[PDB]
Amino acid sequence: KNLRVVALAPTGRYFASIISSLEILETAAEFAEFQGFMTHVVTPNNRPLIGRGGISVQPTAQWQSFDFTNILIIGSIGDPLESLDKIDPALFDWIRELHLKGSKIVAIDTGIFVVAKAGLLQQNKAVMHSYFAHLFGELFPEIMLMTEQKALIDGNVYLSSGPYSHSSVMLEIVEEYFGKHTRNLGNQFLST
Amino acid sequence: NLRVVALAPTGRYFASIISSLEILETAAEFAFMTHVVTPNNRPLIGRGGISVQPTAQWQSFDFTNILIIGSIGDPLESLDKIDPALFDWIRELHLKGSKIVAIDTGIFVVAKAGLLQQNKAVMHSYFAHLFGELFPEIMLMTEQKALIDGNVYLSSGPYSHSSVMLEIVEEYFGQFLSTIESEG
Repeated sequence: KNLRVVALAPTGRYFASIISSLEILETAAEFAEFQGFMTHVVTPNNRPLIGRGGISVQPTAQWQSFDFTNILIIGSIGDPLESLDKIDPALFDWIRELHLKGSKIVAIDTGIFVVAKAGLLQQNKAVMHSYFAHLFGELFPEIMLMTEQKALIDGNVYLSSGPYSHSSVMLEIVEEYFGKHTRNLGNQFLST
Repeated sequence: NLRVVALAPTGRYFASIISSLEILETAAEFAFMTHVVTPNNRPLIGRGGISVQPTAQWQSFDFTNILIIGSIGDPLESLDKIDPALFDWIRELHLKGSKIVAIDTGIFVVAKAGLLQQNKAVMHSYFAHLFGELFPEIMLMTEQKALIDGNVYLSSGPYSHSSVMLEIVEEYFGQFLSTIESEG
């Protein structure tokens, strides 16, 4: 009847992939002619993001208003060495809880460092792109990087390295909720 | 010190403008002033309940090194409603030496502006018919997702524009670059 996506965009330095993921998800919901699909961008302090090219991005929901969601997307944190330790602990608690309650958790780009830190991976295996793979190895040497995959699914946790291509994960989620034809229409839209 | 102006005609499909700026600006840190503008200089209403407020007006720009024209969504709805003055501005910048980078249905904008001197383009197969009806003299290169015609660069995408972006980076600057390229 209704599906909710909450997309946490930790930094305006790298928020495009959050926006592209929502564009793909909503487009597929239109192909499915599904009427109860609701998405929300939220920011870690519920303040505007400062994006590139002199833009300000103002959300209209606070992350604290969401006790439940079907899908949570955790976007880029930019350079984890800069940001990871600065993330509000209450926000880690919120991700941890949503995961415990059964939300799908989709982590893209350095958002993967957030799910690593939070212990969401049941099997302790992950993926990261070459630019940040060394650092991921330094921080999480107990997590095996699957070096020939760009994406990985572990229970309800979906990882997509990107940084900008997240087709396999997004289409997987599309097929789960909307079925094969919608996924295939999605795939055709994406000209993969 | 190099200038990039990025026109984002619709909040329905603007992510690919933003990613293009993130790639370019990030590339330059290893070595841009960039500016997002909207056709009416008002905020875009993007997905997920956000509004995206620009801080420059497109009229303010008399020169740029790169102009990027984003998605216009469904051209059937949007192409006719684009301010004619914006086509003049595109044409003027191009004459003053700007690279003109058209992504996704942004390609209809540059086709209509008359910039495809060699009458070739690229377009997603699902919009190829509409594109042919509007631009019957332009040939579509069915097996290509990107095309360069002089200073005009086309990239269908909708979201992966790595080849055109990296081409441009190489023009200006001669693991990060590999991370971008590997997604092609």
